[PDB]
Amino acid sequence: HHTDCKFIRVSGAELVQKYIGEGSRMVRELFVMAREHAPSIIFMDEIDSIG
Amino acid sequence: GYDRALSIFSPDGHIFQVEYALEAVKRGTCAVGVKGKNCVVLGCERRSTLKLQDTRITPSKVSKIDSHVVLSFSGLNADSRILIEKARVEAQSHRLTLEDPVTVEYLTRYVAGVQQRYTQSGGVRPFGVSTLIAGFDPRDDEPKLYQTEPSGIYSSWSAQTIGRNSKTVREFLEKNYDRKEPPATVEECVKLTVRSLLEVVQTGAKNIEITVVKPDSDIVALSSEEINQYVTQIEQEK
Amino acid sequence: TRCKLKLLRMERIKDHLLLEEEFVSNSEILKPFEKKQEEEKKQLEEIRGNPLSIGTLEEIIDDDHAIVTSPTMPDYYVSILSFVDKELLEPGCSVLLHHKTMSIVGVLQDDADPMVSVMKMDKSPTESYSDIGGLESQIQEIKESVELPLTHPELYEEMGIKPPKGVILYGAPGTGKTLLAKAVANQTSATFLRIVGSELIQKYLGDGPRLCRQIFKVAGENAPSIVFIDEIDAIGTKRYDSNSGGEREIQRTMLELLNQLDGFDDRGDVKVIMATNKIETLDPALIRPGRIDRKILFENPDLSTKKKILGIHTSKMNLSEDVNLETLVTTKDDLSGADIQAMCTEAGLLALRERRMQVTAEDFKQAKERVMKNKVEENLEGLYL
Amino acid sequence: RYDSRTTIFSPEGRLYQVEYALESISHAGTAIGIMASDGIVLAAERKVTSTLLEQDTSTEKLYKLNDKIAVAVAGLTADAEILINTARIHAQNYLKTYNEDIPVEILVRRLSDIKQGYTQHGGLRPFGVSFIYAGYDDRYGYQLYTSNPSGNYTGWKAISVGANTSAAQTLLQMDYKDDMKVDDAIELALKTLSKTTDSSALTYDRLEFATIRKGANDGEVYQKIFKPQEIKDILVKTGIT
Amino acid sequence: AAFIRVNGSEFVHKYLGEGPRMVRDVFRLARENAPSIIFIDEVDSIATKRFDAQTGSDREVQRILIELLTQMDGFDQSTNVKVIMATNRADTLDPALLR
Ligand SMILES: Nc1ncnc2c1ncn2[C@@H]1O[C@H](COP(=O)(O)OP(=O)(O)OP(=O)(O)O)[C@@H](O)[C@H]1O
Ligand SMILES: [Mg+2]
Repeated sequence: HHTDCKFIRVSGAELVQKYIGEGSRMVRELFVMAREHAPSIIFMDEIDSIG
Repeated sequence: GYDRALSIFSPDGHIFQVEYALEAVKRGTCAVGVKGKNCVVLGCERRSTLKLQDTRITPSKVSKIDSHVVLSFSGLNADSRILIEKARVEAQSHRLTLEDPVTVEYLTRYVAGVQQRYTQSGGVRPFGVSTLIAGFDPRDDEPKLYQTEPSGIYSSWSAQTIGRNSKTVREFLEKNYDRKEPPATVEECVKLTVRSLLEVVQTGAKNIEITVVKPDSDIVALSSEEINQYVTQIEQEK
Repeated sequence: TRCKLKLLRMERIKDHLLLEEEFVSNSEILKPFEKKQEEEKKQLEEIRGNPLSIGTLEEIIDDDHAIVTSPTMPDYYVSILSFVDKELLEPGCSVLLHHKTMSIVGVLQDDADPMVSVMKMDKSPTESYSDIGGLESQIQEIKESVELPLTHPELYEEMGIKPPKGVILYGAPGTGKTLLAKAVANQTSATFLRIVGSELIQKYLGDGPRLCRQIFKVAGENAPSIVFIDEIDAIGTKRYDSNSGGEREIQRTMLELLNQLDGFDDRGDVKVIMATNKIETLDPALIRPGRIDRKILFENPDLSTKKKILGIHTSKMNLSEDVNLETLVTTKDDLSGADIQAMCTEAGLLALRERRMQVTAEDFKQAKERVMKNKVEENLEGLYL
Repeated sequence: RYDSRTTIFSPEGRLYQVEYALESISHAGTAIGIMASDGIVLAAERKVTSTLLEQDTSTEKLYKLNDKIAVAVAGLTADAEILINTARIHAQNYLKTYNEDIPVEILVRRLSDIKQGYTQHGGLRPFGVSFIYAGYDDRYGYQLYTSNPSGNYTGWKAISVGANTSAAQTLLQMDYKDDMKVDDAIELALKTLSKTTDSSALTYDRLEFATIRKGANDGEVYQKIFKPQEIKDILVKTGIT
Repeated sequence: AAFIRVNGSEFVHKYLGEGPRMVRDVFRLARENAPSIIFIDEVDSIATKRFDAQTGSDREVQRILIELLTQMDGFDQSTNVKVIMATNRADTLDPALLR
């Protein structure tokens, strides 16, 4: 809120892509979306119990 | 690969448990051996963990097994501790049998022997300790230097280094050393040891420890002051 | 300041005058040819109507017809005829029909996929060649297999034979490998594809090898081209799923590589770089020569080398106030060039607590201790002591 | 992966099982020895407590192994129990054979082998016990050591094991004095134990104490375990209560 | 109070764009005659932990799920009771439908 960034939470999900439909080639896509809505904070939660 | 167990061989023919045993040796303090002609000097890094560590009662990295054979180690400190005691019961026992003190050539076999035995078996892990055994014979006055390794293979070297960045000291040694003329004065040979040990401590003159074996059951541990003078000679010339 | 300005002087004037030129010139281009060009525009316009129904070309039969399958769904038996050729039409291309009678009125389109974005990079590195400084004996090796046979083909016909295909950069982490792929490709100005080998595993089963077909289908059209497969070490024990990526796929993706890089296809004129931190992880047949030729081994930079690497990082910095810079290098032995970039990172972090804007010499000594402590664990000297 | 039995190494020359055994230790309470030339204090903290746990009738984290060497325990108390019996039996074996109360070094070295032995041989579990050995022998005077579960030893001027090892060590070395007093050594142990331990008030009942001294009457060696009330009074003096 | 009602195979897409229209129907209706309760009888088809979306048949369901989330967030601070719903397994649920 202070920096004024969109806190975009990522998690590997299959729900954040309606097109490729997986989080493996949505790493590339993440950068381009976050680039439109910059500055941004990418919160990739490595939960390592999600799946 | 075939590290799931010790007894199973390996397509590659290398028992993995031995190879990893070597890797463990690099954990522990550097030790270097250099033979003269009238001396062997056996020095070791004595790495200080904290300033609360005693020098009153805390073990030295160098242990005399008998009264004219000297031993340093590099490796798992826990493991070394029983290896040194086992070495010693036999060593003394050598006199029980023969009424002769311990010969350095019989001793390297024995230390390699306890180790070989542990590897051969399956219900024990090998020792993660390579040792340098320095000494002279009782009968004779030619300097003798031996090594044991985890594997249960033993060698003789003119000068040899093990533990903590061993490679870098090994190369250093080659360049300095001469096999045509090994140093025939105890002092100059000591000095070669100090120069080696300097490198791995980076800075210390209170963390370099030097021990010397000389013939006829002379073993001495050098004063911390005495080592600093040698460091003084080495810093000035450089 | 006055040195900066000399550079700034040329840059402003020359391009901004060209901008002002191009703006006026949009009009001006039409004026010398307006009766070949508008004549051609007229005849183009007359046959094709409006709209231009885009279909996707399945295939042509070479006799002046083709079978197209539109997205709007109907298939049509078209004619290749007028402002279009048989060489301009190749499967998977998107062709322009005239709506009222499907006659192929041209092709102006080949790519529009989201897929090809992935492979290409819109790159701008902050370190270019000659910030790879030191290890120069072995940068000379990557040159010979990537840069220099592109730059002069002369030398590789003067010696005869083929120019060596590809390379593997491999060794300890921190040894500057990444910066090599990005910087030799700066020199050449060849098309830098980049894909990671943690992105060569897929969360769908048997799509993994389809992706690996895409990398050198892309490479081959945009060639001469430098394909970076970064971290192909992640092929041996790093995989997204097991019942929808599985064991089959991991092996298949490597089989796929073989056919791309020295199979019939052959795919000559793609320089391949593979960075891998362990070459004993890699597949025996992908470290077969004659698809990646010679291997370059890197090691934790040596004592004189780390001078070079310290000067690259502290050129940015405001320098040491008392100077102990030459002794920093000495204390380090058997250490990475990434330790050097984490040390000037760590010096200016201690400085960042104060939120002072200068940096002094003393921060260096502190910062080296701080970051050496982080490296060494409490169970290393637990296990040992 | 390599988190199995003891014969097997990790390809990094780590036996995971010694590494985990270390980590066992910081799931039982803080235990501190501070050496002084006037005596050694051993001080310990209870792992947990309740309001009807009886802990004023007995000790169970301070055991005498003999009449001049005593140990504080941190770690699994089950693993501890067998090793304390083996230590104590040996302590009297030495007594029988030589007519001297066992040297501190011989006793630590024995137990270092034994811990090592359960890792090295067979299928038996390693031990996950840290004992602070505090002794007297007429060779080296006053002596402090501690032994790892790994099966090796180092001599100290101060050491902390048990929970909160890093912090408890830091506060100790910060205010340590080389000659010290026995009285100050007791005070520095409460000062540290307060900040490391997450109990709100530091109560006499969360403390065990023993002191080994030759300066409480010379000619003789006196082992003085503090009773609850002595512990209770010394908190007052230092003004925590 | 008013009681409403669907099942996720009453959100059946057997014509294109059928299925998202159902989501908008039930929720708008609930708000209007509030207090109200929406029951979605089983959601094991909408609540699928993973998705493909590499074919048309997924994407209609995926759009239903996403729209479902959006209207429950709007739904808050109204005198309606928020959606009653039931599931079979415990790992039908997305970390998105449980948040
Ligand atoms: N010889 C050198 N000259 C200049 N900078 C160097 C040099 N070597 C290393 N570096 C610096 O260290 C940084 C970190 O290394 P880099 O990211 O290139 O990794 P790497 O060795 O390929 O590791 P991995 O590929 O296993 O992740 C470089 O980006 C660069 O700044
Ligand atoms: Mg890299």
